Amino acid sequence: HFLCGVVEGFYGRPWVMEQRKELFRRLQKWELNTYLYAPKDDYKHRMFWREMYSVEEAEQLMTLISAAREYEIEFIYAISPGLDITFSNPKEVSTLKRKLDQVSQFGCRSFALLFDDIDHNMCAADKEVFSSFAHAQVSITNEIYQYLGEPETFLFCPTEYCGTFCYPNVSQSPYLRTVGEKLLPGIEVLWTGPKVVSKEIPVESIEEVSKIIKRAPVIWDNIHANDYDQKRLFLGPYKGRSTELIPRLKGVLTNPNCEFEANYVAIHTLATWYKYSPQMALKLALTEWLQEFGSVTLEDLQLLADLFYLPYEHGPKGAQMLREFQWLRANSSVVKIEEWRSRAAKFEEMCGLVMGMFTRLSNCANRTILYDMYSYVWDIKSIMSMVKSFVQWLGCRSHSSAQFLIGDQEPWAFRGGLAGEFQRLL
Amino acid sequence: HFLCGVVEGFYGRPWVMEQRKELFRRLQKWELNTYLYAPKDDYKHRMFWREMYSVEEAEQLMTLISAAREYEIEFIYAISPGLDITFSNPKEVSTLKRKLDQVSQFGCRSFALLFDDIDHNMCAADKEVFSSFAHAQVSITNEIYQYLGEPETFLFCPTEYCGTFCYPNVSQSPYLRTVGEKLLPGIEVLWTGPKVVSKEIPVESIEEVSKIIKRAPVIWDNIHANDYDQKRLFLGPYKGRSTELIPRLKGVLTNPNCEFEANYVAIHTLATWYKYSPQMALKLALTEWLQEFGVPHQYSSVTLEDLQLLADLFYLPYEHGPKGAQMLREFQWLRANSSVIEEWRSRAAKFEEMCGLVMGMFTRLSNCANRTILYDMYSYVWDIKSIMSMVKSFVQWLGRGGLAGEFQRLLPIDGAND
Ligand SMILES: CCNC1=N[C@@H]2[C@@H](O)[C@H](O)[C@@H](CO)O[C@@H]2S1
Ligand SMILES: CCNC1=N[C@@H]2[C@@H](O)[C@H](O)[C@@H](CO)O[C@@H]2S1
Repeated sequence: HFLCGVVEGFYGRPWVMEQRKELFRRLQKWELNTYLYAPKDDYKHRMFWREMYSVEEAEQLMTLISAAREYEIEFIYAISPGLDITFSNPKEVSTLKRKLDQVSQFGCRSFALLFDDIDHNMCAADKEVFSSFAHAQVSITNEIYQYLGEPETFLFCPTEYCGTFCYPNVSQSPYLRTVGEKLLPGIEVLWTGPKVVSKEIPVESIEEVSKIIKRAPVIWDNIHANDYDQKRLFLGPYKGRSTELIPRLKGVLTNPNCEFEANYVAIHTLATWYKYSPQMALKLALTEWLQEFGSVTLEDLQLLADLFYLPYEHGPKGAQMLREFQWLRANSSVVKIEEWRSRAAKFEEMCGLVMGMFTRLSNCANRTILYDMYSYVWDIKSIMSMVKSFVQWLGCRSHSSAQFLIGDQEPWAFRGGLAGEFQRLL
Repeated sequence: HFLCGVVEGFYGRPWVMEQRKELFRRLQKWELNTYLYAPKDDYKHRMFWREMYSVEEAEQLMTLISAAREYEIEFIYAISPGLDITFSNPKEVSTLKRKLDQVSQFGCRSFALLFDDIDHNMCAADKEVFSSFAHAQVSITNEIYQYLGEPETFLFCPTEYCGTFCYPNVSQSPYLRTVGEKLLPGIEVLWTGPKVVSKEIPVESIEEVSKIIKRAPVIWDNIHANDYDQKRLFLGPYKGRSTELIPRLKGVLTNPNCEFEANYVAIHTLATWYKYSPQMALKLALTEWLQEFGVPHQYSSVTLEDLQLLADLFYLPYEHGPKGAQMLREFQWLRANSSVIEEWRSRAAKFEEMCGLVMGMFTRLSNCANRTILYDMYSYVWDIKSIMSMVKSFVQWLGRGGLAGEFQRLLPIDGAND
């Protein structure tokens, strides 16, 4: 079968169990089938990967694995040992089996070893036994694979997991060639595309990588991931991957926004795409999303998705406001002048729709959804309001010489903190 | 007695019940005495203030007020009806009493009516009855006060709640004079200082406002609030308020970061101030904070310097800590003098080793046992780490923000306070 669902694989606060049960429910309702457990900062998954689960942790984990079974969602337990594992020490290897055996006894049948986001060097001891980094990982991955009875689904995440991370390139990487040559045929290989966050995933790039890993890979997709930028959130549709990829791929697991409720559209459009027009998929997702709010209108949600769209694209309504603002600023010296004021008034009315969107979200019944998104919505509301004020100030300069900011300011007029001060020097 | 503690009075996701019980414990350990319940987006507190609590909610609220009693913390229930209340409609007024009675029967003896962050205009119906906005609030506040037997603590928050919000000024505000003249003497008045986020709260400004409201005010302090800017966090010490304020004030309730665990320093130093040097207070607070950054128990870490650095990168609304200002000055100097000789490269190396200390803080925080603490602060720390690593690479080279950011960089006031 083709694996399609969600990987919880992002940095930061992981989802809690009640949220994960809700995700299985949603995956089944939308006819997806797979969940990959890999939250980088759930401490026993990576930083303290050798440590057994406590009695209470084990009870939560089995209750969670049962919910996946109950909802016919395949539960894939990952582990990330690569920060400090000594690959050539056999108790290290046994500690890894012991760890996986424990989760086996919770009911888990599908597993993954992750070697992403780690140094490319080995310790001294390991360099004598293995001839390269690729040798050390597939050695232990094969040994683990077979040790657990050669299971239904086993995933392997390479260190060179996207186009740009391949040295020197994809076709000639001695790491990936070793992976394809020596990783056992029943083990799957994870791939994020040409980039960590791929704008597109062309099929020629998937033929290229497939040839050297001797397998169609499973896509770990970071199109909707937002752990790398506090200010960002991605409510746009799944986009940039042709449906012609489906037969050339072993699966697609989306790594979405850290805020659980913000991923309704991210997962809905992946579902629709698994059976394609991005705009039409978005309309279906936003329409269905609307009534989990009740007040908020569809037009409000259209605007909200367009302000928080995709990593390389704003939505149409967001791009327009930005163009109008750039045109207004550039042409502001003239304050024909009747066109400037006509488009300034229209621009201010669009800012009002961002204000009113925020107001109605703030009154909605689903407080869970509101809390996941509150900071993002207040962020864009307050910047739009200062932008509206700036346009009004530009229009008033034919009858005033006052500075835009007069006098002493509250701290929010100057945005970003110390991080912001560093960025502006770049 | 003089009230000193915390108001949970910020916008966005409010604290949950297990977090608030933990807050009472800390307030008691540090000899503070008061908690004011006022989360702006707890829907039954403001947006849907008329609605009664369900039985599941009533059981959580009753369990929570019991903890406040158990921990000798006075529990003050606030409610914010001012967005859409019709003051002259007695059905509105009965619903307000019916709401407070319900919470009274949960064990609550102290209450507050908040009229902050609302329009200054009234509906047509109410302009018939009341001669001004201030009259309508004082009328219903007085009515609520007496209806519940004139309780020990009752607080009233004006709409003109800070110097700059007073029209035209503090001493001549028609709104505040009606409040001082007509609000019953046993009701307390909330005030945030000259500004919403006051850098200082001078003594003369408290004299000025006290004269016109006829009573010493309770300071609602937003020095550590961080709901107004996604990117900001304030781990610095309580600062800018002389202890000479204490005899002139009815109390001090601090409105701190939304991130529960980030307010150790904010509340620890308020406690220290209540019994003063901001830097000595910070050292005591960070020292004690260090002992809840454990290492997980292993069966098969954060230093004090790490925490000093973290607080100095996320310090106070109007000043960065010393170590952050230092790195920021050095970086500007390196960029400015980059047109180039051994001085440059000598200070560039020292700058990237300071960058290394940011990374090393983040790495050790990541390994700490208290995952609650890490999660509350992760995106702030993730952010500064990855930007410093890009700054470090940029310094070597010489040898984002979303749609909001794109709009921000087009404004001329971008970086204007740098
Ligand atoms: C399958 C490749 N492994 C990867 N580990 C990181 C993830 O944990 C992040 O969530 C993602 C986006 O910020 O960037 C990479 S991708
Ligand atoms: C007692 C004055 N009322 C106020 N309501 C707002 C608070 O809810 C915010 O959290 C604070 C920081 O943004 O600024 C004002 S202060």
